[PDB]
Amino acid sequence: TFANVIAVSRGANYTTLNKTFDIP
Amino acid sequence: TFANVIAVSRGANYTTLNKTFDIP
Ligand SMILES: *[C@@H]1O[C@H](CO)[C@@H](O)[C@H](O)[C@H]1NC(C)=O
Ligand SMILES: *[C@@H]1O[C@H](CO)[C@@H](O)[C@H](O)[C@H]1NC(C)=O
Repeated sequence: TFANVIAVSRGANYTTLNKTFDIP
Repeated sequence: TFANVIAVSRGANYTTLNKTFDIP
């Protein structure tokens, strides 16, 4: 959800979805 | 002031002003 995750830059080895987030 | 607070998402039970912040 929004206000459950934080919007950041990348880091060491994040996991790619090859999608877009459902969070509006 | 700007650079005195942090712009975030919500959290558990923040306080509503029903106004807008004076911070430009
Ligand atoms: C995501 O897309 C990239 C680019 O095509 C691909 O190399 C990678 O394997 C994909 N990863 C997953 C988990 O689908
Ligand atoms: C803020 O506005 C909401 C929506 O009208 C209202 O339910 C709430 O009581 C108000 N809170 C304060 C502190 O004015």
